[PDB]
Amino acid sequence: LGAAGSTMGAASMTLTVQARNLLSGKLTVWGIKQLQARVLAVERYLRDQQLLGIWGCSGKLICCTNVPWNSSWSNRNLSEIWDNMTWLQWDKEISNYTQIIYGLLEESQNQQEKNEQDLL
Amino acid sequence: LGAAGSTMGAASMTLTVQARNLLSGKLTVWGIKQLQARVLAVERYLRDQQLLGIWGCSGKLICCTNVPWNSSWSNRNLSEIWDNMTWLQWDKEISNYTQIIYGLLEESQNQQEKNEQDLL
Amino acid sequence: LGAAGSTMGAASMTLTVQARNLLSGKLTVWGIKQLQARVLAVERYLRDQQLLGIWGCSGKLICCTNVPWNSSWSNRNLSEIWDNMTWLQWDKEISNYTQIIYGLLEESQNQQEKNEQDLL
Amino acid sequence: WVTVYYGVPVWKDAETTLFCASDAKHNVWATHACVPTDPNPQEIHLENVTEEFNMWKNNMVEQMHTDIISLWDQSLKPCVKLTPLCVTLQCTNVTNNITDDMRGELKNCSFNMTTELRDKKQKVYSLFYRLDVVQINKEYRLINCNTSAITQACPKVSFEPIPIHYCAPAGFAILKCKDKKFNGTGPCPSVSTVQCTHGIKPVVSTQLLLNGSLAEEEVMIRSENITNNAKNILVQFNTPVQINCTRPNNNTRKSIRIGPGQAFYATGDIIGDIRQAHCNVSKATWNETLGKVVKQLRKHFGNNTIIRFANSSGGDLEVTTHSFNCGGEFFYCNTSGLFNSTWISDSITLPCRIKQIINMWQRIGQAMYAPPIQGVIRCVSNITGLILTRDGGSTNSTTETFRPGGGDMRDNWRSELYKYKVVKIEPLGVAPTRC
Amino acid sequence: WVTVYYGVPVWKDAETTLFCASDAKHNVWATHACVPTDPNPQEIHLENVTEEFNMWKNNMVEQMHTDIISLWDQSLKPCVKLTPLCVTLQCTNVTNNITDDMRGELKNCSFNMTTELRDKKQKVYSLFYRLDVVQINKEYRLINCNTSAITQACPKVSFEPIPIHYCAPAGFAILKCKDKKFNGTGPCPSVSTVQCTHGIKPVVSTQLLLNGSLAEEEVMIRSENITNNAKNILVQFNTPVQINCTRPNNNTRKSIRIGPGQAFYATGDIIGDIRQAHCNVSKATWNETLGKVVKQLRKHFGNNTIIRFANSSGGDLEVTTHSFNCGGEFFYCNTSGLFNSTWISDSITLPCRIKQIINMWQRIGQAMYAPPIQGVIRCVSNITGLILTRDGGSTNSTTETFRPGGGDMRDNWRSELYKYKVVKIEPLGVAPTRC
Amino acid sequence: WVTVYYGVPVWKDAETTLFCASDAKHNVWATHACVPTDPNPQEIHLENVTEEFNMWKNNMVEQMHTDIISLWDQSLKPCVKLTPLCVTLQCTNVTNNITDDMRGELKNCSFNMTTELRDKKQKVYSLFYRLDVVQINKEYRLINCNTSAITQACPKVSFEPIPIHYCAPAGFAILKCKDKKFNGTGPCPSVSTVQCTHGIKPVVSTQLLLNGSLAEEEVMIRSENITNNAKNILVQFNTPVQINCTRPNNNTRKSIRIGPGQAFYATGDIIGDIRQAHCNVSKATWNETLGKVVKQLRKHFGNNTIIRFANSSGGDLEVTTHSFNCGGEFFYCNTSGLFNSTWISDSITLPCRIKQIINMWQRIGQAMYAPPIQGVIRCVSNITGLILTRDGGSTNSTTETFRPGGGDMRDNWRSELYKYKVVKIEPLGVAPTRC
Ligand SMILES: *[C@@H]1O[C@H](CO)[C@@H](O[C@@H]2O[C@H](CO)[C@@H](O[C@@H]3O[C@H](CO[C@H]4O[C@H](CO)[C@@H](O)[C@H](O)[C@@H]4O)[C@@H](O)[C@H](O[C@H]4O[C@H](CO)[C@@H](O)[C@H](O)[C@@H]4O[C@H]4O[C@H](CO)[C@@H](O)[C@H](O)[C@@H]4O[C@H]4O[C@H](CO)[C@@H](O)[C@H](O)[C@@H]4O)[C@@H]3O)[C@H](O)[C@H]2NC(C)=O)[C@H](O)[C@H]1NC(C)=O
Ligand SMILES: *[C@@H]1O[C@H](CO)[C@@H](O[C@@H]2O[C@H](CO)[C@@H](O[C@@H]3O[C@H](CO[C@H]4O[C@H](CO)[C@@H](O)[C@H](O)[C@@H]4O)[C@@H](O)[C@H](O[C@H]4O[C@H](CO)[C@@H](O)[C@H](O)[C@@H]4O[C@H]4O[C@H](CO)[C@@H](O)[C@H](O)[C@@H]4O)[C@@H]3O)[C@H](O)[C@H]2NC(C)=O)[C@H](O)[C@H]1NC(C)=O
Ligand SMILES: *[C@@H]1O[C@H](CO)[C@@H](O[C@@H]2O[C@H](CO)[C@@H](O[C@@H]3O[C@H](CO[C@H]4O[C@H](CO)[C@@H](O)[C@H](O)[C@@H]4O)[C@@H](O)[C@H](O[C@H]4O[C@H](CO)[C@@H](O)[C@H](O)[C@@H]4O[C@H]4O[C@H](CO)[C@@H](O)[C@H](O)[C@@H]4O)[C@@H]3O)[C@H](O)[C@H]2NC(C)=O)[C@H](O)[C@H]1NC(C)=O
Ligand SMILES: *[C@@H]1O[C@H](CO)[C@@H](O[C@@H]2O[C@H](CO)[C@@H](O[C@@H]3O[C@H](CO[C@H]4O[C@H](CO)[C@@H](O)[C@H](O)[C@@H]4O)[C@@H](O)[C@H](O[C@H]4O[C@H](CO)[C@@H](O)[C@H](O)[C@@H]4O[C@H]4O[C@H](CO)[C@@H](O)[C@H](O)[C@@H]4O)[C@@H]3O)[C@H](O)[C@H]2NC(C)=O)[C@H](O)[C@H]1NC(C)=O
Ligand SMILES: *[C@@H]1O[C@H](CO)[C@@H](O)[C@H](O)[C@H]1NC(C)=O
Ligand SMILES: *[C@@H]1O[C@H](CO)[C@@H](O)[C@H](O)[C@H]1NC(C)=O
Ligand SMILES: *[C@@H]1O[C@H](CO)[C@@H](O)[C@H](O)[C@H]1NC(C)=O
Ligand SMILES: *[C@@H]1O[C@H](CO)[C@@H](O)[C@H](O)[C@H]1NC(C)=O
Ligand SMILES: *[C@@H]1O[C@H](CO)[C@@H](O)[C@H](O)[C@H]1NC(C)=O
Ligand SMILES: *[C@@H]1O[C@H](CO)[C@@H](O)[C@H](O)[C@H]1NC(C)=O
Repeated sequence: LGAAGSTMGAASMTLTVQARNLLSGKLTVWGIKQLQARVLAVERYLRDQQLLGIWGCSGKLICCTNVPWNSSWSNRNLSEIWDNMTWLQWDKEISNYTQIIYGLLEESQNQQEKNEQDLL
Repeated sequence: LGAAGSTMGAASMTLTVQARNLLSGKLTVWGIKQLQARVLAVERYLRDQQLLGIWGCSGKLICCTNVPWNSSWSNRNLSEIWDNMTWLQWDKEISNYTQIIYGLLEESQNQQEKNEQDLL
Repeated sequence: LGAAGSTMGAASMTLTVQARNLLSGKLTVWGIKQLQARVLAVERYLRDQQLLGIWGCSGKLICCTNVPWNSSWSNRNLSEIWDNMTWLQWDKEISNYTQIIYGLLEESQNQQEKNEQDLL
Repeated sequence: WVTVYYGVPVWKDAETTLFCASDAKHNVWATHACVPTDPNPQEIHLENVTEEFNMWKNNMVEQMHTDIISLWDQSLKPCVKLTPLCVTLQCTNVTNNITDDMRGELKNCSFNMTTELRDKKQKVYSLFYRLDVVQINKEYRLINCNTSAITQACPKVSFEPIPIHYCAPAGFAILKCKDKKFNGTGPCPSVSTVQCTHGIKPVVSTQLLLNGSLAEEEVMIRSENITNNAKNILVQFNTPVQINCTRPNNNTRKSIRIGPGQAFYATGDIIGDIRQAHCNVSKATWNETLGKVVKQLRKHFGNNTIIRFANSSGGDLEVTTHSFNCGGEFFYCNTSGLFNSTWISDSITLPCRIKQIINMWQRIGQAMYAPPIQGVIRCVSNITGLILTRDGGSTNSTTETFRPGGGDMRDNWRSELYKYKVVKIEPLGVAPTRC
Repeated sequence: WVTVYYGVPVWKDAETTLFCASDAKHNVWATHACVPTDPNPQEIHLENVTEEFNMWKNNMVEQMHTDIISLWDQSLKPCVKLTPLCVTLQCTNVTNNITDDMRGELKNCSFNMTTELRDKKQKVYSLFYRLDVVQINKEYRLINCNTSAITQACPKVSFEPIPIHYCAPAGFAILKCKDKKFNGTGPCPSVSTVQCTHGIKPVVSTQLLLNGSLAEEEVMIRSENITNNAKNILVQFNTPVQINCTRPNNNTRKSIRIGPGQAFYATGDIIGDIRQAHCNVSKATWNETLGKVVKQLRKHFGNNTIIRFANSSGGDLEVTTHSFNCGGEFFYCNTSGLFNSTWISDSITLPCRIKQIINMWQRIGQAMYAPPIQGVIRCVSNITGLILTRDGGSTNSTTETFRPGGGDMRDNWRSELYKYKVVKIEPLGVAPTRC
Repeated sequence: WVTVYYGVPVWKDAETTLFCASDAKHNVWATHACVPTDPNPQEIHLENVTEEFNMWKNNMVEQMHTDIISLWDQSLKPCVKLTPLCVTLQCTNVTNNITDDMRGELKNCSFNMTTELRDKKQKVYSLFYRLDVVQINKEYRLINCNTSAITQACPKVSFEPIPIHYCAPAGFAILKCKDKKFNGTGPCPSVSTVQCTHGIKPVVSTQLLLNGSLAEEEVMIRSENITNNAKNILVQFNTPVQINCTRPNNNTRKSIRIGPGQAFYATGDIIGDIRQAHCNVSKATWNETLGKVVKQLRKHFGNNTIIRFANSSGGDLEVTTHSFNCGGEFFYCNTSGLFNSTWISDSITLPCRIKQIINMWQRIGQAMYAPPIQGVIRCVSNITGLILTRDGGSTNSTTETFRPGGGDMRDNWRSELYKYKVVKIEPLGVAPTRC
């Protein structure tokens, strides 16, 4: 985490670095913890990879979908949002729509890209 | 599992939902089970993801390859197979060719897409 | 491992076979080992999959990037290197540049493919 | 041409490890360690889907049994050993106020016990139930002393059954049979998918099934083979029968230090007078219910048959009596007052015995000592079913007799898990197309 | 339009399992099992980032406590039981060369002990400290014999604290507060990210905090609620105070076989004369330091107040004395010589007691017996802080009195972990754009 | 340009955890827990591949040793303790029918043993072998009673070696050396890859290696340093030698209850007469085989040398005798009848001793008591190799003497695992191209 307090725009050209350490890769006291620590890192990693799989990106870090931005979703200028404020600040307001956005990210893209390219 | 007894054709526009819950994401009685339960879910998930990796799809749910359909593989009309019968029913007959089909899915695509695009 | 002592050129048309068995997929003596054996296979598998994710390939086995080959990196003819010598032999000399190459594989591709396609 | 699909609804019979979930104190089933349940465990009905079940080949039963026994032993492990009680005992009868039947049932007995300082003994006494001692030729020894170590259950651990839900790991699912006449085997059209079963309380009993689920409409008769006298018949009622059990003696307990932080809970003196610790079964409800059981049994034997009931013919207390547990106390009630009469075409009281040294799960080794409870015990349970066996002999004419057989706790589980099977999901398959 | 980004610097408060790391013999904290530390644990300063901390709600403390107690019990598990020592003891005074104060402190005491062949006893004797025995009406028993089993620590296991680093699992991180005046709670502008904390030695003590970290500039006063007399005040010094402790008696030990590979280490005869086993605190440094403590306490009470010190008012030795451990020996020192005088506007010596039967972590059950050490013990420690409590009563005018209270080892941890919090990284989020 | 390939055949020396596999009762090696083996464990020959091996630095040996010792202790954990047998014993000689040599070998001995009721003792007797008792000044104690607790092996657990296969976790592989003259170290051109080793029976012995694999063509001589007298020389035969061992005494056993489910198996009376329990080695085969061993030893010393054999010079029974196990019985045979004569240019019988209290793995603590076997024991084994040491002194001229040294079970493993090494696969690499 080096992007820190830089703005979301600025914070984009460093996603690689943070991504790199997300996975990293008897019994008795400590041995138990080390085992579950390894299991947890794996479970969390995959928990998110499948989501980018479903929100058809896969070749991640940065990707775009076919969902329009809603005006209720903190409709503020791009000149502020993707230039003069940080992720953390953004997450604090946008997170209210997390499930809504995620449902749209999954289905709007899969309903229109899949099926259509199977016909074609 | 909501596609249930719908036909394979119908069952296509819901693959997202089933896929979503495939991964989901001390010691003593129960604690042991919970640990292996988590390990197993991960192992099964990856066991299949690598296969779609090899049968060059990755950006899964639905994908196509360069393998022709064999006439021995339940050659029945598409108007029945992908319209008026269920997966379960299909699996009961097509599964006899599982290894044959899988070997073809891996190599016919990798032999012709890879190498050819390395030359190009 | 069947490519064995075949040359790197020859060893290419078999990457599928080796890749297939990389993942494969109480307590007391033996039970402990079996559990960590499963955990380890998973951790190693993912440890590498994320790297091919970052070195934007994903649809792996064979892929190309936008990094030029350096003359310090065993500059020997392709007619030897990718025709008349084995991986093992190659790794013994090229490995001296592992971190250098890897850093370039990650960033040269992500800096130029991402951002550029976000503008476009 | 050949195309592949991933999230396809295809499953196969499978066996995996299922885990506990609970609604989230410190009882014997440690159901704190189970992780809280799903507030919205919505089933997915599978439209136009058939399925096949067999309760008599269902491995979910084996896991429930395995988990309970293992858990039982775990919970009793870090507790006081009673090895020092295996000494010659000097016993007499408790005769202060015998209420006729409890004549030889309670014994007043003394012994030389180990103290904190292992060079001096103390003379102590406690009360024992007749079933817990053996006379050695008025000298006695504890029953099972010659067979196994006796361990005192930790006094703070509750034995009240708490519903346990079994849940599948991701990639697996549990299918639930919704055919409300399902006899335990064969096809069950109309099935739903759940990630977790409903909660099942780990209630243990013999002869009469307590606090279980009820049949939806009719009393159900289920057996692996109804004509095989070696198999049990499980009967699931479609209505509860109330049973009220008590142990009226007002008890006291003594704490006797044996060693350095090691103490035994002795049954102390009894306050007031003595009672049989009987159970009440509503009379009309019980026999009316049996009339329903008979109506259904006839379907497999003939509508002109005679159904007779009789009591258990013999064997260990766990198979001759109604074994159950209330508050941690162990009861063995006489059910000969229930399994009687014949069908051709007010309150029942059951005397009971109390026993403190219990060999659970019908094992030879390992005995548990139930510490005394001082408060007067009262418990009300729902009889939800029966374990019956068909008798043998010539089984001639049209007359058959059923008895309250029992033993093997796996059947009690089986009676709740019969609606479920474990399957694995194989989210990958191919089909022909033109693309 | 809606686009998604992965490696975004977003984190939330979180609780996970942290694990041990060490710099990589066989001490009580088994820090061989911890995996070697990172030779280059470079922190990442987070530019333009604020954060909020609360040392009094920090779950890292609970894990450190849990791990230490569990680990302690693990290490002492495979050791010799001293149950056979709970016998009547015949004790007299050690009077060969009493140096005035050690008058009734050492007792010479004999007993009939179990031998390898369990049909013959041996007559043996050993020395005991007064605090380890109870007179029973000159017959004695070991203290806590009537309460718990006593286990001898394995003689080869070191009790020297080794720094332990806590590390986060991937997907998690630990944030470090760099505001060098942070009072333990609220916002801490200027935070850095680490995967691991610095090493913290698991030093256990009461009243005086030893061998911890120092405050960067000023003496820091920290409390959950400084006006709540039920809460402790932790004081972190910005300079060490030297404390020198000794146990001058030249000891010997005897090995008494009790059984088949089971042996007890008895305090043997003392060579030479007897001493109080006192501790020296540099006089000027100590009281100068208190002057600094007072200057800072005044900020919360008024600059016209009177700060007075007094000793602990009463309770168990762990809360009335300076409990600490040197070389495996357990000291209980009298700190009334330190907590004295009043602020308005050479060497101190503390007598101490030695005790071998220790109930650690203030539990009722489980006692550990510290085997004797023959070499003369000397240890030098850094006093790095205090545990103080504000007294009660009418607390009138401008005068307040503080005492060296203590107990509950979680506060010692808390004093080192206050700069850290655990967060989880959620590397996924969306933002608007036009693409 | 720079391109990357994944499934590349590149591996490095590596150390990981290997796991058990078996062909899938309840023996001491719990090989039910191992998961069934691969019906078709096809090796992959690596064409044009060289590799380097070192059997004397092979960590597979350390895991096999670690697993066996841990497993041994696990299997013997839940068993009857014999602590109560450490009492004064009153022993005499068994003189009913001594067959000359077995003069002082069997003792008839009585003692006062604990009973189910711990207030009364029983007078019992049993037979002991001379090697299991110590005379205390005809009073005796059990050997090792003064050193360690003695535990009775559970009577139902088999000690018959079952082949164990070691398997690599995915991402790892085991390479097998196919050079059929490999001397244990250095390059081994011609290597194949397997996921699992062949099965190795965990046979334990000293001096003579039993039931192992055979050399493909020649007798092989292997050592870390053949000129270092501190190192052992392992000899692998290219042909088996038959050895037939017996324990002819027809035994009985008594079961003596000690406590509440705790019982000891005592050697009971012997039916018929007494025998030495000797072993037969085919005479010609044995010495012919040594002639082959000599022919090969000469290659390292000179073709004009003298090779002499002598017996073990001294030490514990495990290094002076042929230690082995048949049916759970422990034999110590005298091999001085084998290691004899000199090479310049019918049946052998070995007397043996029987011992019941065994300290396995040459540890000081923990003794196991082998319960008696009633049936007459007969076993036939394959001698497959030798453990030899080169003697010292001036080692002058051309004459050298070898002795049947031994101890340290790791060498027996090493003798089977020498053909294998563990490597890790690193399926990722780059190479130049133009694309
Ligand atoms: C195991 O232990 C458990 C725990 O104790 C046992 O369960 C208990 O069983 C009891 C008996 O069945 C039961 O008691 C009944 O509760 C009913 C519920 O009433 C509730 O509402 C009223 C409203 O004010 C409250 O006051 C009351 O507290 C409750 O909240 C009552 O309605 C029942 O009363 C009837 O029976 C009693 C018996 O003595 C009569 O005295 C009473 O008058 C009622 O009977 C009249 O009505 C019936 C209706 O058909 C007529 O048939 C009957 O002849 C009576 O009618 C005549 O008389 C009345 C009055 O003179 C007159 O007006 C009318 O015109 C007629 O002349 C009764 O109180 C407990 O609640 C129950 N406890 C629990 C927790 O469930 C269990 O059974 C035990 N099991 C076994 C095997 O023993
Ligand atoms: C079939 O299903 C039924 C219905 O669920 C089930 O009946 C229930 O059985 C349990 C276990 O026997 C009963 O629980 C006990 O009830 C008594 C009665 O308390 C009443 O009054 C209090 C007043 O506040 C109410 O809160 C309560 O709801 C009742 O109205 C309690 O006293 C028991 O608690 C004590 O014992 C526990 C045992 O582990 C302790 O954990 C607990 O802390 C209490 O112990 C303390 O007090 C003791 C008094 O002597 C003392 O000795 C201890 O040392 C300690 O101080 C307990 O709650 C429950 O009430 C029954 N339900 C009903 C409706 O009656 C059947 O058992 C079940 N059948 C089968 C076969 O499983
Ligand atoms: C706050 O921080 C300080 C500074 O770190 C810390 O002080 C240190 O405490 C430890 C533990 O008490 C001290 O360690 C002991 O030191 C003695 C003295 O040895 C000196 O001379 C040798 C000569 O080569 C030097 O190497 C050494 O550095 C010293 O100069 C040692 O003798 C102790 O070792 C024995 O006891 C250990 C206990 O487990 C054994 O493991 C070890 O093998 C040794 O035992 C052997 O000898 C014994 C002699 O009688 C014998 O009885 C045993 O059976 C066995 O044979 C040990 O190293 C350390 O020196 C202190 N540091 C300083 C600078 O003095 C404070 O304790 C800490 N405060 C708190 C409260 O934690
Ligand atoms: C090198 O490799 C060789 C070859 O594999 C190996 O030899 C074998 O050693 C084992 C172990 O000593 C031998 O196994 C025993 O054989 C006896 C003889 O039984 C014969 O007759 C029966 C009749 O049906 C045949 O089935 C059988 O194959 C033989 O022909 C058996 O009696 C033994 O079984 C008893 O002891 C077991 C010990 O755990 C029990 O588990 C088992 O249940 C049996 O016990 C019961 O009977 C006992 C009789 O007194 C009674 O006391 C018990 O309480 C219980 O009731 C066992 O099978 C095997 O036969 C040998 N193989 C050959 C070809 O002879 C070498 O040992 C090996 N060398 C080394 C050093 O490892
Ligand atoms: C962007 O800034 C302009 C400046 O006047 C303002 O009018 C407009 O509404 C802003 N857009 C949003 C979404 O805030
Ligand atoms: C499809 O249906 C037509 C109808 O006549 C039939 O002739 C044809 O063979 C069918 N194809 C297959 C593959 O069954
Ligand atoms: C390739 O071979 C030619 C042959 O003369 C040589 O001149 C050239 O330098 C070689 N290239 C490399 C990179 O070795
Ligand atoms: C206690 O021991 C004495 C010893 O003589 C015996 O007389 C007495 O009966 C014993 N007491 C009991 C209750 O067994
Ligand atoms: C040992 O036992 C004897 C038995 O009479 C007793 O007199 C003696 O005092 C005991 N010794 C000790 C030290 O307790
Ligand atoms: C048993 O104890 C009595 C007590 O006097 C002793 O005489 C006898 O010899 C003991 N028996 C044995 C076999 O040790």
